[PDB]
Amino acid sequence: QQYRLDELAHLVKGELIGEGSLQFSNLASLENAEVNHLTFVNGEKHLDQAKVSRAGAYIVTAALKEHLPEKDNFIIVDNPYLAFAILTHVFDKKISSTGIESTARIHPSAVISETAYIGHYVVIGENCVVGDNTVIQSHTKLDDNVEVGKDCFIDSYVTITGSSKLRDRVRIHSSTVIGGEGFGFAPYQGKWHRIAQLGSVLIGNDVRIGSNCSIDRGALDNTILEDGVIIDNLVQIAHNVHIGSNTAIAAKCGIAGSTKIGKNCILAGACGVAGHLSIADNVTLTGMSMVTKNISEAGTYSSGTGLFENNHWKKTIVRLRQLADVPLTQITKRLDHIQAQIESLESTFN
Amino acid sequence: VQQYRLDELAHLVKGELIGEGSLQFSNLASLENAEVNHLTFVNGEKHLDQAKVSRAGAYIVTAALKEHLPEKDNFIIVDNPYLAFAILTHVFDKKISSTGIESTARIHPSAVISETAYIGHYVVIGENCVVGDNTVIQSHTKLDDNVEVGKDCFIDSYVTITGSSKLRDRVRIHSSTVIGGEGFGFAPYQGKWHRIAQLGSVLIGNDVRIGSNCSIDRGALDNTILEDGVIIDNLVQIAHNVHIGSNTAIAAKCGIAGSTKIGKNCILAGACGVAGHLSIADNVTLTGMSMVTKNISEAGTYSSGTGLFENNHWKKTIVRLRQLADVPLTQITKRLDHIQAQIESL
Amino acid sequence: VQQYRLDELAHLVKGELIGEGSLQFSNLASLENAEVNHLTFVNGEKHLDQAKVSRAGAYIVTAALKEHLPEKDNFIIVDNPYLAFAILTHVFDKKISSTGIESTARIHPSAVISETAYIGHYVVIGENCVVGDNTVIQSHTKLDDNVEVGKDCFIDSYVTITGSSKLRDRVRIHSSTVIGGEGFGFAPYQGKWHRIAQLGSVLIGNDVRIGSNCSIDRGALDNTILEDGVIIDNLVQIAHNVHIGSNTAIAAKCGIAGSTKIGKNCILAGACGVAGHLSIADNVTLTGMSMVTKNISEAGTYSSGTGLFENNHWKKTIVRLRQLADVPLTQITKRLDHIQAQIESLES
Repeated sequence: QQYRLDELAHLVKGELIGEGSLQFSNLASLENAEVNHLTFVNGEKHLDQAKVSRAGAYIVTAALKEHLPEKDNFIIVDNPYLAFAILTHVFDKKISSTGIESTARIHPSAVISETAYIGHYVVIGENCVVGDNTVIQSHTKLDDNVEVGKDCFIDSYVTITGSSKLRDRVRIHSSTVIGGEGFGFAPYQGKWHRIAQLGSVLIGNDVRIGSNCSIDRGALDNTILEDGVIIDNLVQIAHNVHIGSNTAIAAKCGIAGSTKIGKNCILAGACGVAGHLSIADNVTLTGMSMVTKNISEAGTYSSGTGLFENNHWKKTIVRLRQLADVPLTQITKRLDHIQAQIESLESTFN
Repeated sequence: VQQYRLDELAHLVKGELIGEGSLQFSNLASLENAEVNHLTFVNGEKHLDQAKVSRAGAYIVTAALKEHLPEKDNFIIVDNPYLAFAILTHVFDKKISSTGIESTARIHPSAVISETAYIGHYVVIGENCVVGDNTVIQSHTKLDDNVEVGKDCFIDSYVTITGSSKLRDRVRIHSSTVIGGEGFGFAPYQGKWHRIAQLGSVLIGNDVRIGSNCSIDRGALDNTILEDGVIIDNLVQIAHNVHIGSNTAIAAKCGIAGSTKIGKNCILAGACGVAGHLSIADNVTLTGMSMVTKNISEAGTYSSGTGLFENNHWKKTIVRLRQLADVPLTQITKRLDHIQAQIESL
Repeated sequence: VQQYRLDELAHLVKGELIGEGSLQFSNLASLENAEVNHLTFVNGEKHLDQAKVSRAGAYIVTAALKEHLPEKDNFIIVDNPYLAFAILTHVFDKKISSTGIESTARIHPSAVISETAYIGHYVVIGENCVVGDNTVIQSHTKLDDNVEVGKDCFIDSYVTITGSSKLRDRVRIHSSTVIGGEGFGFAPYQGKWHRIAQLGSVLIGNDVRIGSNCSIDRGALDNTILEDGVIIDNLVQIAHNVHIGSNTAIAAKCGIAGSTKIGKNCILAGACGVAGHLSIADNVTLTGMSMVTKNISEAGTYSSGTGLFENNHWKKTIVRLRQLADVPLTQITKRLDHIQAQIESLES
């Protein structure tokens, strides 16, 4: 199946140039796009690859189009990237399948929409709810009192337990565990007394969660992910974590128990955040940041040493292992003082 | 929900009762959300303000902390509120009394399954496997040949236990974990890597917890060993032949490289990385995201990392780090010594 | 149950046999665990204690070490006992004997499965799928539409293969792993994120090993690529459009961000993070927890980290590190120089 240029321009409220009747199989990169492909050009950094590209038509900005005169077909928009983002869904493989496969094992007390798809070997517990147009891909399981709203996607090998409540348009990818028993252990006798985790999880609308994630239920109360939170693969959300709306959590972040992260935060890959902390709205964290105390104000925060060639690096960590011995500041202040008694004596004897 | 008299609850934790012991409670609950029919706890002076504002009917607290709750009537006095609470959470837990073998379970005729075990839908169990008394093996999970699971164990969905792994009693393993999988055994030669097949196993002791999306690899020949009481959080990597001593806790996202020994009662925070062929002594604590590349022979708390900087301050600091190597760092208390010596005479 | 003759075993390792070449063996085992029906080995003198008292029926050894084992009868003599062990592991490695398709599998009729393939219980296989000769697909796994697997592949349980990923030959994918799933594509607009559907796929080359609990995402456009001979340990993130060159090794807990290219024969230690849109040359080694945010264009060895400190010594060092920016460390020797200057230029 194919889509006409003008039909796509319309979807992104973008100005068409050339022939709109042109049909495309797909969107494609500037390098591998044939004439049956639409492509995008995100600022002048892509110009050269664009110029020599064999794509049929080009999503561009007005300024960029002028610099692309050997080409005939365009969609002109303010944000070429966002326009691209919109159009991908046109060409995304959609699931229209409906109903329940007979390999499935659902409790009779469950409410399952007529417009929902329940895949093969799916197991659904007591008083569960699955809303309109939601997909539950094969093998997945919903424990008792798990609710899932409408237009969700739940991929295979997903464990939803601890009575979790999922709102609408929630997308949960494979091998992810939602609302499993969190890491609650009380120290005694040099042994560890397990704590049975008795709260749940509340995931808001428009949340995406990657694969191989663990979003633990609350010890008491709730693990909450507000609306529009996005979470990449291999992330740990510990018990009673609360993530504010529209926050983005990159792959391999870990957030320890009882921790609050504000709205509109951006955490880069492999960040770690200790337990029982508060992180303000509009906080950004670059790669491999470890956070041990509250961040009380908006901004960008970092930790780490960056990359060094091996020899340089070794020289530097020795210099660090020496650093606590070397009185830095004191040395500088003793200089100032020596500078002072020089300054004076040079003018006093003059 | 079923209720309990406050005196029963105090007795179960061997605590002191203050208030009317015939008052019944329906649940535990947080300081924030607790209601008149709930029991809560306060652990440290840091939760006192919250407690003061709490609607909770009764307070698990400490003799000292009780002094600061004048407006509150009902107490259980204990040395450690956390533990007391820990003990009581199981009384209010949704307790799974189910037994039998689901109809969709494929079980080899040589497997021995206790009549008080539960086996979920779509479980697979190989030749010569033992499932012990009161053990729950949830749906879709598989137990390859020669795997053994002791008594009062819990194994969740999408779990793989292969490598003929043996599990003792009260073992708790969470969803989509792989136990006994082939470890990372590869030989370098002339710019190629050559796979070596791994032929040892996994031994898991009594009272071991392992979280979701964990990977506990089998040993190469000898074993990966987790001693009694080890607790492991989500997304942890335990390589081939790693040995972890009793009661050691491993927080989320740690990685232990192959053939590393970890002592008794160690504590590693989240996202630590410990290299291969290392020894770590009993009673070692590692703070979040710490890296270990050498043996640690003495007990204690260790740490790596810069701490957090605001980005712009951070950048200027790494400018300085990159410079550190070129500065004669230790030679300069010596040069200042020399400079002050030639003012001394002047 | 499965047995091999001593002499067959000596042949495989190009070894020389002392004792009876008709004796059969069930397994390889350690000196301490080994029984009469098991073969073991000795590398170096250290382990002759365990060897002497081992119940093993046969001993892969060197000719020098055999002399320190008088009470034993059956040996395979070789140059490197460990290397010989290594070869034989594959012989004793429990391989799926069965062949064909379990009745519980659900397969779209447009799939093409070899008769020598094993398709396990509760496997789901979508449209236009292919499964090559001798390939094992263990129970509970699914191949989504248009996915292909080559010959001699091992594909364990609870694996997702989607984004119509293409797998060449002798590919091993361990349990609970996700191949070709939707990458992390989000366009920022006025605070919110617009999800970007992910339209390309995954190309996995021959002799690739991928561990358990890994995520290798599909391409946004084009393909995420693992070139032939790449090995990846457990719990690793490979983002969209990542391209990993020939025979590169990626240790546990590594994360590689979107559209990064990694050269041939690179080695990455545990818990490395590589940022997006980067190139890393052939022959670059990264030590534990390395932080890459720029292209690495020369082969060599690179690194991040402070070193491990005792906690209190740690606290003292970071306090010092915190004040480092407010310190003209560069001018200190020229300040000491200058200070000693106007000391010398004072006397007259």
